[PDB]
Amino acid sequence: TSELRICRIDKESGPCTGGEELYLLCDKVQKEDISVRFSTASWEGRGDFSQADVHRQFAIVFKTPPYEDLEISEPVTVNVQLQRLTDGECSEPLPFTYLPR
Amino acid sequence: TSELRICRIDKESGPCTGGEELYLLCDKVQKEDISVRFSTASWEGRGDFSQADVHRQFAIVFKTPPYEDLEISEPVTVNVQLQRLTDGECSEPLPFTYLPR
Repeated sequence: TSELRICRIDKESGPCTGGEELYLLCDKVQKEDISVRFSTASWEGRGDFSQADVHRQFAIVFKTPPYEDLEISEPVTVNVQLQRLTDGECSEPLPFTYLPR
Repeated sequence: TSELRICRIDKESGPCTGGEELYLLCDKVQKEDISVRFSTASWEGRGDFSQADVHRQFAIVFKTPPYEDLEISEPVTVNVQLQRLTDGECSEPLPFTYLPR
């Protein structure tokens, strides 16, 4: 009920030793009333996090634009950043590298 | 200004041919006033997405609990899901596999 839904998890595997920090996207949840359950029919484990570790982030889904040179033989890491249409204000850049076919 | 900030991008590389669907987490943005800029000092490209492709997701950061058996020799993909403390209501499970040291 109240629809608990996990949209995604950054990783899909990790050391069985645990302790690996991850993050998951999901629908609305009560930070003062929510936990992450790792489990099997016979075992159960809980992800470790505080209320502060629960954020209300915005997310954008989009397809990457093709690169100017499709014949690059070397990886080319360019910049990616948010830009406001109205004033052309940008955010700090983040990297993303293009690979050759 | 108005602090445009990209928190993360699911991938950090992809084909130079583009067209690869990705997603980025970021602070508040005006879906009717925002764009993604791919660039270099001499080139500029724009991520393709509609207003609908802009979501207001919640995200949880946490460390994975260690697995019951640290001596597993085979990968063990268990279940991960949200669980409400109060009523123990769970969300659909999503997989995550543990690997051996």
